Parts: sequence; structure tokens; C-alpha cells
Amino acid sequence: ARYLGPKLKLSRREGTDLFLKSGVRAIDTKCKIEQAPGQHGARKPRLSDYGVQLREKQKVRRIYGVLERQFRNYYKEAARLKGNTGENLLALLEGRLDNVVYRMGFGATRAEARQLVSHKAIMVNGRVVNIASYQVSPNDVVSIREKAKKQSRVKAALELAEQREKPTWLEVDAGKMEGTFKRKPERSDLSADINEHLIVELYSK
Amino acid sequence: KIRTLQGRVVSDKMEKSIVVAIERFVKHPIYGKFIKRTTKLHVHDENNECGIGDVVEIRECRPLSKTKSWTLVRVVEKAV
Amino acid sequence: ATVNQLVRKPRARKVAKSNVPALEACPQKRGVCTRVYTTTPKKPNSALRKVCRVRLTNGFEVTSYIGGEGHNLQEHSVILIRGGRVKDLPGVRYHTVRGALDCSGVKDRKQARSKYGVKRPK
Amino acid sequence: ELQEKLIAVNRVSKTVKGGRIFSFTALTVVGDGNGRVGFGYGKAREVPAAIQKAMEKARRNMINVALNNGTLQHPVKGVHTGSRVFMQPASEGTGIIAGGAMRAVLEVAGVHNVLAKAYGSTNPINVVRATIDGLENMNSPAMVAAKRGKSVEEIL
Amino acid sequence: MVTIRLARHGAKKRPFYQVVVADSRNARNGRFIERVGFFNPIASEKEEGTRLDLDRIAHWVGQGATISDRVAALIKEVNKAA
Amino acid sequence: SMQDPIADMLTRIRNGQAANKAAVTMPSSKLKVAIANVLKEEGFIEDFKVEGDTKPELELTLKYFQGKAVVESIQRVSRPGLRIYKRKDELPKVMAGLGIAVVSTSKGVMTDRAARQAGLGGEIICYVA
RNA sequence: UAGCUAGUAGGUGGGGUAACGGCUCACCUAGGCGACGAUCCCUAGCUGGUCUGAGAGGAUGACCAGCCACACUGGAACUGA
RNA sequence: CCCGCAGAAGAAGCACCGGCUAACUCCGUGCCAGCAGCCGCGGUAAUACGGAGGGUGCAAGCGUUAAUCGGAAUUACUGGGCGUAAAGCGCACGCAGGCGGUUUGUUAAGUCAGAUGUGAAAUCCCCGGGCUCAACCUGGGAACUGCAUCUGAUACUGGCAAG
Ligand SMILES: [Mg+2]
Ligand SMILES: [Mg+2]
Ligand SMILES: [Mg+2]
Ligand SMILES: [Mg+2]
Ligand SMILES: [Mg+2]
Ligand SMILES: [Mg+2]
Ligand SMILES: [Mg+2]
Ligand SMILES: [Mg+2]
Ligand SMILES: [Mg+2]
Ligand SMILES: [Mg+2]
Ligand SMILES: [Mg+2]
Ligand SMILES: [Mg+2]
Ligand SMILES: [Mg+2]
Ligand SMILES: [Mg+2]
Ligand SMILES: [Mg+2]
Ligand SMILES: [Mg+2]
Ligand SMILES: [Mg+2]
Ligand SMILES: [Mg+2]
Ligand SMILES: [Mg+2]
Ligand SMILES: [Mg+2]
Ligand SMILES: [Mg+2]
Ligand SMILES: [Mg+2]
Ligand SMILES: [Mg+2]
Ligand SMILES: [Mg+2]
Ligand SMILES: [Mg+2]
Ligand SMILES: [Mg+2]
Ligand SMILES: [Mg+2]
Ligand SMILES: [Mg+2]
Ligand SMILES: [Mg+2]
Ligand SMILES: [Mg+2]
Ligand SMILES: [Mg+2]
Ligand SMILES: [Mg+2]
Repeated sequence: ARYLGPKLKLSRREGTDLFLKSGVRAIDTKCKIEQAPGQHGARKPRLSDYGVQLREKQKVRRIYGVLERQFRNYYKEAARLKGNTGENLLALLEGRLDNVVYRMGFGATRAEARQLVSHKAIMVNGRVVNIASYQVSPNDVVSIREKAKKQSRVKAALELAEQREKPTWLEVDAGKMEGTFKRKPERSDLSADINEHLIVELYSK
Repeated sequence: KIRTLQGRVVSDKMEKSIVVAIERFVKHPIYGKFIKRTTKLHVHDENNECGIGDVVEIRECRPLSKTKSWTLVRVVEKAV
Repeated sequence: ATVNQLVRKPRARKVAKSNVPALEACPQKRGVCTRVYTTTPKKPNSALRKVCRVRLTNGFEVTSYIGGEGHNLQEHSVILIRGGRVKDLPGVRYHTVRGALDCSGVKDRKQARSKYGVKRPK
Repeated sequence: ELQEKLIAVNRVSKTVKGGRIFSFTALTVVGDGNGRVGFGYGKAREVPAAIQKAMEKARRNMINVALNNGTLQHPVKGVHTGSRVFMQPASEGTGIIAGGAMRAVLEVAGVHNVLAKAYGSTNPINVVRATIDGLENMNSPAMVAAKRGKSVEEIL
Repeated sequence: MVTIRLARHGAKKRPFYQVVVADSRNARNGRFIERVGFFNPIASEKEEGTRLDLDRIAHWVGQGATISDRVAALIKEVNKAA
Repeated sequence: SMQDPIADMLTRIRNGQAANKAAVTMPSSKLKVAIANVLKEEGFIEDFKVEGDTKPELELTLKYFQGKAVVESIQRVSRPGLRIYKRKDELPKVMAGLGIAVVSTSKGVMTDRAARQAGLGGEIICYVA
């Protein structure tokens, strides 16, 4: 139910940095980020329309760590919801609890955040939530519980997050180790490299 | 006001009884054309008042025979 | 075409026959090998293709391909047949299932094992 | 700003005393994203040359299209010999729901929200020709007002 | 005769009873004349959980409808709460 | 036999526009006159003129704007072989509301928009674009 | 599969049913159904729904709920609201 | 459901990589062995067979088979056609049937409008609520395009009467 393989392998295949490493060390130093994985990496075949759409979808899925059935469900939900479908999909993905934890900074990677969430380190509105796919809502406080409050990983992660670019849609208290999910982000608020439109076309073939 | 149907008398041979076509001008389910559909009814008529070709108004009633559950109420356009 | 014509005589749906009628809308069916032989392919191919004429549980006498390299089949050998034609044996509409009742899994296969009934090697 | 994209590249042959002579044909389509779209069909012995010829042709002989807010003006049909095409305006956010060639032509033209289908033949060149014809013919409400001798407000 | 009784609905271990008027012969979840309320025994706090249309119940009783013991209890609870 | 006079009239209009004819003449009828009147009101033709007593002739004066025909398309819808009637919620919008649809209602022959405003359906005679 | 039907179609009168009724019986009349498909043959429980489809349709009727029929096969009644 | 204990500990496979269709190399065989949904591949340099390495796609599942709708405007009511691609009876007459120039009156059958009754609950959809989330359960709506009756309108079509 989770991808347990090499992460820079995934990043190399996509082309971009998927943030599968903490970002202490540069990805160029950890791998040949430019060259694609495998014997035939040093080759860029001309990509079909289907291929480009698939690659974009794969990129997004890898970024968040969602397998296909769940991703498809997300897309359907987005389509059902009013407004722009790609935008809705992005919002839902962002809404995921592991993602919010990562954004707040209670984990260097989403993999780390997911681990914490699974292992019951994270309380949503003072109630231990265990599901990584848990949709966080606006005005939801999300906090590290004290047993995980002593974790050196958590404090290190916070430091790394401080280095990273802070999200506008959250407000996080580093000493309290609690963050309030004020609102679901807008498309202008999320990253521009993601071409949600390709994904919409692919799941609307 | 009572429920009643009009129709042309298709036959009047069986005694005290007439057969009354009740053509309805329905629309076709699929093609949308309007088709003339027909409804034969055995109607009871006492006194054998009705002729063939006669327009006749009928109402529904308790069954009077195997096939006969309608009675006539008034004849109209009873020309020959 | 004329609306009147359609009303008179409506449009007939094109009743498509099945191409695997011995299955009788079953996903597989059991049968007994009446006869096991090799046959020549069609004009763009040369081979000796392994095939068995099989009497099915429901009466039908069909012909069935035997895929994979080598097989432990002979007369009176109970097998499961599945849908699929050999495009190049004329009139063969069914495959044997490798890895079923009397049919053995293919020997020494490491790929497509699920398709050839071979258990995972250590 | 003159967005262009090649729909289909196809190899065609001629026969001569010697043997066969192959050559390539490229169907391209350019457009400014504000209404103007034009297709071009180039032929050359090699693909890049063919594409260049096609591009030049497309860049010239463009045609203006009445677009209403990045969408069609009304549902329009279009034919070109085998290719009969249907295309319908759709709500903002629908995206281009359109075949191959059709999708390309619409996108370069600048329609952002359409529902299309290609009936009949789906031969790229003919289908593109059909779509361009349909788009061209499609009139706007200002046009209808002008024709009928009314205000646009009387027609709506 | 006509009776007013609970019909079990919901999921396993999470019952939700629909209060229905029905001919006693009919099966528990089967044919019923009128649905006159609901009752949710696992309903949490800050949730209604019970709702009986009392006027309809009164009307049916007047007509001569018997009442299940549980439904009677529910009616009593509603009256006290209100 | 002549089996559809309205259709004939529509065809005449179409052919006149195709052939750049200034006017088109045909045997007059009350329904035809009503349709023509609707057309004039909406501005798809310049004028109509009924002339004669025993067997009167309708003469429509067709309309051109930039060398080309104003009535781009004009199709019969209801026809003797297949009558079409619509309810107020089902009334069609021709060319997404730019063209008009001539509808015969209980309150006389009117365009689709007018009929919708009134709140009644009827026999859909033709679309005009 | 083009003709089918003699309680067959209708009437009068008795009987019968909780009830109308050829439900049944006696007589009288000679009708009745059928190309808008009678009769005959093959297949099938029906519906809310389900799947699919832009829709119109197409396919389908497990589960859940409404109706129907059956209870080894073929008949029959008794008791009883 | 909660608390505690120990220790990464007990927990990843299946299909595919010639085009359609995301993913390529080497070796083995040599029209054989075999593959295949279609088109096709293999006759001694096989990205198509078989193994390996590498990769792609799904993932506690993954393939294959069967079955239905879709694509299929390939039964075309919406929405096709018939000179030569399949398709105009060899030609006529004519009953049933389908269609009917033009005016007025009348009727109100088709048609249209409004109301009333019904269209079980579940289901579908919308806004909520409850299971840590989801599935699932659930409150209220919307919908159920239908059918029936009554009251109207009378342009068109039908009936009737005169032209
Ligand atoms: Mg799962
Ligand atoms: Mg056949
Ligand atoms: Mg060959
Ligand atoms: Mg009697
Ligand atoms: Mg008596
Ligand atoms: Mg049966
Ligand atoms: Mg049955
Ligand atoms: Mg369709
Ligand atoms: Mg069963
Ligand atoms: Mg029984
Ligand atoms: Mg029994
Ligand atoms: Mg038994
Ligand atoms: Mg018995
Ligand atoms: Mg008793
Ligand atoms: Mg008794
Ligand atoms: Mg590829
Ligand atoms: Mg293979
Ligand atoms: Mg060799
Ligand atoms: Mg080799
Ligand atoms: Mg291959
Ligand atoms: Mg291989
Ligand atoms: Mg179809
Ligand atoms: Mg055709
Ligand atoms: Mg021919
Ligand atoms: Mg001839
Ligand atoms: Mg007339
Ligand atoms: Mg007539
Ligand atoms: Mg009426
Ligand atoms: Mg319901
Ligand atoms: Mg909730
Ligand atoms: Mg009239
Ligand atoms: Mg009249």
C-alpha cells in the first residue's frame, strides 16, 4: 500500500525534485538528477501525448505518496465537487493529513510525516488521528503529542521546515508544536510546476 | 360529471350488446409519430337502441358478462 | 428509414454470435482429451503446433491449443479449457490452461509464470 | 502569439521505373489564441523540410473566428468531404473535450471550453478542414444583430 | 392489527431504528403503512438521535393502533425531554 | 401532390436567398401570412405583400446585408409525416438563441422567445438562423 | 405460425358465490376474437431498481424492498376470519 | 477503545517493455522451439520466442478467461444510407394504410396551460450529521421525465357543416 523503493530513483525518472529527501544535502550530490534511472537513462525519447500526461500524473502521485486507486478516487471526488477539477484535486491532496503535517514541519519528508501519523504522534483537535488520508478541515488544530514531543526527529524536522518556504494556509507554533489549518490552499497558492490539466485529461480520456 | 368514453359502434348483432371501437390518437414511444390506436369494447345496451356506425357514449360498470363491463349512457350522431 | 416504415417494421439489433460457444458463457470448462496431435500453421508461419481435440463436460467436441514448451498430455487426460484462438490454426478457438488438473505447469519458466501455471522459484 | 503544433506526419509513396519514391507530408496548425487559426499541409522528401513548408503555409491563409469568452458562440456542425464534425460550447472549466486533430485545431485557435465529436471519417486533414470551416462560419451576436437590423439587446 | 414498532436499519453493531406504522403480520423490515419517526441508540451527544412525529402517532393510536413497548418508552422519553 | 405548403414556402425562401432573387412569390394562405409576419418582425425578410382576391399571391421581399443572404438556414421541423409539439420547458433555442423558432401556440403564431415569455408551447413549425 | 372458438359470444330464467360474472345449468339468438397479429411455437417470474451511456437508448432483474407463483409428481377438498 | 512491554523486529508480489501502449539491452535458439487482443514476429547479428540485467504499470493484490454497455453515427427517434462501394420491386393498376390545396363557422379528439391526486421505502443526486478517515450508516431536500381527473386556450392537426 506504500512505495518502499528508491526515492531518488523516482525523482530521476520524473525529472524534478520530489522532495523525497530531507533537503540537507543537495539532490545533485545525492544522484545524477538529470539522467533518468537505469541502463538507458542517457536517452530522452520523444514523448507521446499520453506519455506526457502519464508522467505528470506519476509526478504528482509520487510527490504525495498516493497509490492509484486512492488517487483515482480523489480525482472522482474532485470532479464531483463544484469548480475546477484539477484545482479541486490539488486541494484534496494538500488537505491530506500527512501532507499538512509535512507542511507544518513535523517531519523532514512526507514519508517521515506519514510514519509519525501512523505511529500515533499527531492529534487533530486534541484527538489522536491515525489515518494519513484523513482530510484536515479549515480551522483545525494539529499538534504533536508529548511522547512524540521529545523526539529529536521532530525538532530536526522543525529546523529544516524553518529553512523551507513557509505555507500561507497554515499557522504553526514551533514551541507548542501545534499548527492551525486555517484554509484549504488556492491554486495560485500551490506550486506552478504542477500541470493539473494533464491529469484531468488523462482521467477523462 | 361521470367518467365516460365515446366511440363508433363496430357491431350490434349480439342481443342487448354492441361492440364499440374507441380509437385514441396516441404518439409513438420512439419515433414520435402519432398513431391511431383502437380499443374494442363489448358494451351493454338494453332495448337494442344502437345501430351500426353509430357514435355512442359509454361508462364503466360492474361486469355484466364474461366480456361485457361497459354500459351505454347516450347515443349521438345516430344517422344512417 | 421513413418514420412510417420504422413504425411498421422497427430496426433490428445486430445479434452478434459468440466466438467461443463451447464455453457457453462459462469462463472455463473441463474436458477429456480425445486426441493429442500437432498441426501446421497458416501461410505466413511454419511450426508444429500442439493441439488436442477435447470432449467437454457439456457434450461439445472442440479443438484446444496447448501453449508453452512441452506438455505431459495424452489421451484420457482431464484438462481445463479457456477462451482464445490461435489465429494461425484454422478453427482452433480455445486454449488449454497450463497449471490446471491433468495439465502440468511449464518446466523451468521464470517469466509469465502466472500465465503458465509455474510456481515461484526460490 | 502564434502557437503552432503538428497534427500528423504521414509517409506517401510514388512509383517510378526504378522503384518507389517516398516522401513525407506534414499537417500543421497555427493560431494566435485570440480567434485566428490556420492549417497548412506541406510535402517534402524529408520530415523537417515538410514541417517547415507546412508551417509557412499555415502561417499564411489564417482565418478569424468569433469567440465568446474563450468558448464557442453557438453549437456548430461542419463538414468536409468525409469528415462531419460537431462542436458545442461548454461551461468554464470543462476543458477541450475533443479528438486528436480537433483538439489541436481548437487549442491553437484559442477555445478553452468545448465539447466536440468527429463523426464520419476521422482522416486528420479532412477533419481539420471541417473544424476550421465550422469555426469560420460560426457568427456572433453582433453579427446577427447587424444582419437582422436590430440591436444586440433585442436579440440577446 | 396495525402497530407502531421499530424497524432495524444501519450497520452491524450500529443499529438505527426507523419508527414505522405497519400491519403486525408483515416482517420487521418489510411492508409498512407509514414511517413516523426514527431512533438512534448509539447517537452521541450534540446529536438528536430520537425523533417521533407525535401527532401522526396520536392519529394512528386513535385509529386503533397498538404500540411496541420500546416505542412507548421512546414516546415517554420525548415527552419528558420536551 | 403538394403536401406541405409551409415547407414549400420555406424552400422557396431558401432557394431565393441562394439564387439572389429579390422577391419570392407563392400562393397565399393565412398560416403562411402569419409565418411571414413573424419573419418580418424578427427581421429575416424585408417585407411581405398579399395581392389578389380570388386566388391571392403572397410576395415576400427577401433581405441581403453584405451581398449574402440574411436567412442563413431555414428548416421545417413539424411536418405532415411527423408532427412536433413541445411544452414551454421543452421549447428549442435555435443557434443558441441567435436564430428564432416559429411556434404555433394557442395565442397565434409566434417566435419561441415570445411563446416562452407567454408561457405556452405548441407546434414547432420551423427553425430559422 | 392466418385463420381460431360450441360454454364458444350475447340474452332470458333457475342454481351457485362473501361478492359481480357462462361461475354453472336449461332454452333462445348466431354470435365472438383476428393483419392495431387472433391461434400456434419458442423463451421468461414482474417491478422499484442495477450496470453502461452526454443523452436517447442498450443490457439486466444476484443482494435489499413491493407483487406473484410453487412446496417430491398429479388431483381433491376439509377445518378456518 | 485506552495504557504498558520489547525490538526493524513478523509482513511484496503480479503483469508488461515492436506499434496501438508507459517501459531496451545482452545472451541462447535459427520459419525450429515458441509468441499473439489486432497488425504481426522467429529461416544464424530477434528491443516481438526463452533466460538474464535494466525499466514501466498496478500493488495485497496482479494477470488471464467469460459476460454486458461504451467507443459503434456499425439498425442511424436523437443520428446513416441506395448511379458506380451492400441497397430502387422489370413495369403498372389498386384495397387496407400513410399524407392532404384554399375560406368561414363549429367542436375540442391530438396539442398547449393551470390545479388536484398519485408516482411505496430503499436506491441516484444536493446540503448536513455519526463511526479516528474512508467504505458504511444516517437527517432533510431534490428527483421519480409517468399516469389519472377537473378547469381553461383554439394557432396548428383531426372531426362536422357550408363554400
Ligand atoms: Mg487497498
Ligand atoms: Mg447470426
Ligand atoms: Mg512467419
Ligand atoms: Mg344468472
Ligand atoms: Mg339468481
Ligand atoms: Mg423458467
Ligand atoms: Mg419463474
Ligand atoms: Mg452514444
Ligand atoms: Mg437466488
Ligand atoms: Mg397458492
Ligand atoms: Mg403445498
Ligand atoms: Mg427435492
Ligand atoms: Mg398435491
Ligand atoms: Mg381461525
Ligand atoms: Mg369453512
Ligand atoms: Mg512507447
Ligand atoms: Mg509475452
Ligand atoms: Mg547462434
Ligand atoms: Mg542473438
Ligand atoms: Mg511484442
Ligand atoms: Mg522477450
Ligand atoms: Mg449505437
Ligand atoms: Mg453508411
Ligand atoms: Mg451495386
Ligand atoms: Mg427502375
Ligand atoms: Mg389542410
Ligand atoms: Mg384522412
Ligand atoms: Mg383536449
Ligand atoms: Mg422513492
Ligand atoms: Mg463526517
Ligand atoms: Mg380547429
Ligand atoms: Mg379545422
